[PDB]
Amino acid sequence: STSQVRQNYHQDSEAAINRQINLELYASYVYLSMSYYFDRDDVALKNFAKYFLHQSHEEREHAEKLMKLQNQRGGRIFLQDIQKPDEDDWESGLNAMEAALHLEKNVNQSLLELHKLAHDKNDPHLADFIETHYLNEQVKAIKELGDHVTNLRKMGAPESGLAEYLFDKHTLGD
Amino acid sequence: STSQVRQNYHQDSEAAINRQINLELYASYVYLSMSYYFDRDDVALKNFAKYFLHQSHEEREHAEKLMKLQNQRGGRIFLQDIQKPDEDDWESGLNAMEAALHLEKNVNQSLLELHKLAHDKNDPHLADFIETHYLNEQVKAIKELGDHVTNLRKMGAPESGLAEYLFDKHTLGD
Amino acid sequence: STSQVRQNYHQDSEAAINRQINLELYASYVYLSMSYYFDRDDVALKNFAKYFLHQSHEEREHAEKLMKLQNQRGGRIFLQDIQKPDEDDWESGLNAMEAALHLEKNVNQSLLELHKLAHDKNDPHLADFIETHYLNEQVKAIKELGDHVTNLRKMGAPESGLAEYLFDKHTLGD
Amino acid sequence: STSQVRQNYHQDSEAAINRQINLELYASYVYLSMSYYFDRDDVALKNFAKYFLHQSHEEREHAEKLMKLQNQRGGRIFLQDIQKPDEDDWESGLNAMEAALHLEKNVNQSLLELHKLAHDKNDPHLADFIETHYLNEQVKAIKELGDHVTNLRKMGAPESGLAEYLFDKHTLGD
Amino acid sequence: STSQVRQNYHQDSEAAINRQINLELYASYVYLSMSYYFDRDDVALKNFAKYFLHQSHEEREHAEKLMKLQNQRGGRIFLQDIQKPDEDDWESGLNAMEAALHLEKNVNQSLLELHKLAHDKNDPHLADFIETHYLNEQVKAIKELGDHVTNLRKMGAPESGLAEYLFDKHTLGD
Amino acid sequence: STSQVRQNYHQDSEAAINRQINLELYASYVYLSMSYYFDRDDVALKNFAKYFLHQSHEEREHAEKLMKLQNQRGGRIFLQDIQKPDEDDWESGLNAMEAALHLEKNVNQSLLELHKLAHDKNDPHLADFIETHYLNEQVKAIKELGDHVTNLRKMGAPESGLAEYLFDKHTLGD
Ligand SMILES: O=C(NO)c1cccc(C(=O)NO)c1
Ligand code: NA
Ligand code: NI
Ligand code: NI
Ligand code: NI
Ligand code: NI
Ligand code: NI
Ligand code: NI
Ligand code: NI
Ligand code: NI
Ligand code: NI
Ligand code: NI
Ligand code: NI
Repeated sequence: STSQVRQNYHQDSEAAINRQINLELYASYVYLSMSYYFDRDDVALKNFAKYFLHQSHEEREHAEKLMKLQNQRGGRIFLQDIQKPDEDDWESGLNAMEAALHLEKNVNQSLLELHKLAHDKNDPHLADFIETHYLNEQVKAIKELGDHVTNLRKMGAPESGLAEYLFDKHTLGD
Repeated sequence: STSQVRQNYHQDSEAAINRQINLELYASYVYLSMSYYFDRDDVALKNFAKYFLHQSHEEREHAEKLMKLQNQRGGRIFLQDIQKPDEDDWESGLNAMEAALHLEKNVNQSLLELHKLAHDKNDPHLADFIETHYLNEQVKAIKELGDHVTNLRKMGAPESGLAEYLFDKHTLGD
Repeated sequence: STSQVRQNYHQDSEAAINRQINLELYASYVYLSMSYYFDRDDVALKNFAKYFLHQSHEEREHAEKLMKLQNQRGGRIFLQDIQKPDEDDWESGLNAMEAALHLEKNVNQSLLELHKLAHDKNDPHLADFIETHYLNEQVKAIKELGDHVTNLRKMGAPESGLAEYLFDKHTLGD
Repeated sequence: STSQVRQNYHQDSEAAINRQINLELYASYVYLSMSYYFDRDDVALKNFAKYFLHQSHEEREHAEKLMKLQNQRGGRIFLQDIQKPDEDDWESGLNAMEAALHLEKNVNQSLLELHKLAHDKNDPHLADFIETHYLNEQVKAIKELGDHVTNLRKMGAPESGLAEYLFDKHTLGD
Repeated sequence: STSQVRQNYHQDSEAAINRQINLELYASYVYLSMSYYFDRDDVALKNFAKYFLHQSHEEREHAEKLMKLQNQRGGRIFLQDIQKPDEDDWESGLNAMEAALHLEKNVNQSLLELHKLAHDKNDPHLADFIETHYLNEQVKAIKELGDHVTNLRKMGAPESGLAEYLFDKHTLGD
Repeated sequence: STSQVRQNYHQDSEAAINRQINLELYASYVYLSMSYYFDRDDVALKNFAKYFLHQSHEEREHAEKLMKLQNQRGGRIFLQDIQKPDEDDWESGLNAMEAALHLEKNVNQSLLELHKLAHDKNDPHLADFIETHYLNEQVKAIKELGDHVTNLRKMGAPESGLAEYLFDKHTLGD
């Protein structure tokens, strides 16, 4: 039955929100995984570790914000298993940043579709929500991961252990 | 003829804005009536009274900024009578909360139609204005009014005079 | 059913307070209309606009204190339509000052009749309420508007656009 | 191979830790779900929502500290799917508290087994890690949940909606 | 080649940002020119000069944020000559204000066309970027220049040198 | 005809100043281009980017000071097109530094000629202006650009991607 607050909220929108929530939780799990990889005693890049833990916590916020949205519009929250990440070993700082970059473009793609749907269903409140809270966040995150990938490459990563050490100190360590 | 500032601002949009101003002033008036209803010596719920007086002054502000937008775009303000509310006696705390929820959804619907007009006339400025200053304010009012209605019901209102009293104290009073 | 608080409160008085409520709300509306007339890109006198918006919120307070009075004596508030103002275009700073003067003398005339009624019904609390919160406010307001009208006339308004500009800057702007 | 730091760390412990990590993430997920149940417009108990959201974030911390422990001892983290919680709809404040109480005792169960493993493998660093950061935390949580359940039942929950409202305000609302 | 960050960014959009970049710099150049026209000893209106120098620096910021956008989305900046302004002598305060109004309406028109392109290529990030940072800024700037034009005209500009002097003091000089 | 302030100010000097204004605007433009080159996701050297953006805003100040000197002496400002820079793509940190040095030596050459023109025309006011505000600024910039080029070379640039990264961090990052 229909929530007392529901208005102009398409059940397709509601289902897409539930999928986005699962995708943000998944992204935060991937970042959690990347963070404790660089915490390993045989990798030991503390700033990669805390860079990725920070992203892990932001993705958890992203998801909670979609959960609040769902309830605000009178949709109903249906959670699904959070799939484990594709890797347990992320190989290098470089490779981790690249996998993060790919992850973010896939999150961005699902959000752009969410936005298209909201536009298509004449749900301007939801479109504006995706614009305000998610779209520029992806663009900034993707632009930053590219910069990082670019620098690690020009420095000689992953072959230069020096390059990853120094990028950990001078870029990811403030 | 036309204002020196007018640009990409359709006369249909100008008319809808004059319509929305009136509806916002109307909403203010309803909330004013509600507020002083709970100020009656035979109703005597100060925090209900305070809550709707606050929404009354908010709606007045909603109206004033639509008047500002009107002049900004070079449209022209035509005011209309402000219609008296549907009731002089709002019956109870629960009933007033329910009428308020109904009122906001009707205002929300008016705003969503205004937004699709702005997008049909390819007026991205007007569309963003509505997104930015109205759409999420309506979603929040509607979700809050929903929450209040739910709690007042679960508590035993409107039959239970104890329920409305305790809601007035513990939810609407800080 | 007579209110448990009602005492020495005549229904003529009760009815006349409801009329005065409506009249203050009307005065508020007129002032609102004048304010955004001067916000127009082709009128553009910011301190005229500010001045009348201030008067508008004052009149709203005037109306709210009368609704409070009604409930304090155990009368019952009945709201009526709020008529739109007489003009959509107010022509000039001078002309709006003069309509304000005339509006304020009309509200004063109604308040003097309200007070006459309270005294004829031996209602000294009501007469003192009107004396304390309304009569000198009107006299001050009428005196200020006449001062403003007088200076605008001597400066050459409304034919001198220079005059209305300089008045807006030096008298209505701090 | 074998990590340069590994010392007295049995592969059964390492694998028991990996399973605990998953169980803490699971517990986090359950609490997240409970939290936004109470945020629904038709449930609308915001301090229940606040309380479970805070437990959710605490369990994510339990999980991260185990991931740290694993790396400290030279184990290797292997994450698994995080299973979706057993309900989408938690029925009431009282039922949520009872479910949470059941969840915490099960987590307590797995930790005391984790701990008896550590004593048996003569891993005293691991046993005190469990003693110090988990065992008393679980006892406090189980006791607090017991107290809440006890109080909700005496107040008349889950049938008395008044009871859950007042418990939300006077216990969970600080 | 395609940038590693590019996603949902159409080459027409990329091309149109490059044009908008050039147009803002052009606008900044026009304002620079207007500003030092009022610095001339035979014009000598220092608040006119400060007013246009300020808009000049704002327009340069408009251009720089567009260059930032281009790189954020993976586009490539291509700069073009900056055309000199249409006049070397701007004639009067009023005439400069009117040229500024027409300039800002042209930049607005190009910005609306940029936004419609973003909408048509389903590029919600770019459209939101234009909504957020440019469209209301244009509307405010157009509205203000219109106000200034109106006040200069009512005061007797540009024949009244007294008028432009008094307007420079009381409106543009804080 | 002649400005009422003009004195000992040769028409050739007035024209040379108009030329120098353009060249300063040109220098500004080159540095702006360089700046956002290093802001590209595939270049990604923020301190290079910030460094040239700073020089860009300084050149703009250099230009405006000359526009002010022009009016101070009763000459008349004539703006010309600002020519786009010679490159859209500046290749590397070392190459941009070398271009910048070349640009500055060319600007210095223009200024030294402007100075000798001033001394040939017996304009001690113009000659001291160039001395006081440009000549040593040019020498300091040329010396500093020289120092940067030397270090990037000794470090292994532009081959070494590590070189430019470490320089960006330790020299241009304070
Ligand atoms: O310490 C123990 N319980 O407290 C314990 C448990 C299992 C085995 C052994 C053992 O091998 N003793 O020799 C000891
Ligand atoms: Na928007
Ligand atoms: Ni995200
Ligand atoms: Ni409203
Ligand atoms: Ni209480
Ligand atoms: Ni009044
Ligand atoms: Ni008498
Ligand atoms: Ni735990
Ligand atoms: Ni033992
Ligand atoms: Ni601009
Ligand atoms: Ni569309
Ligand atoms: Ni220079
Ligand atoms: Ni270093």
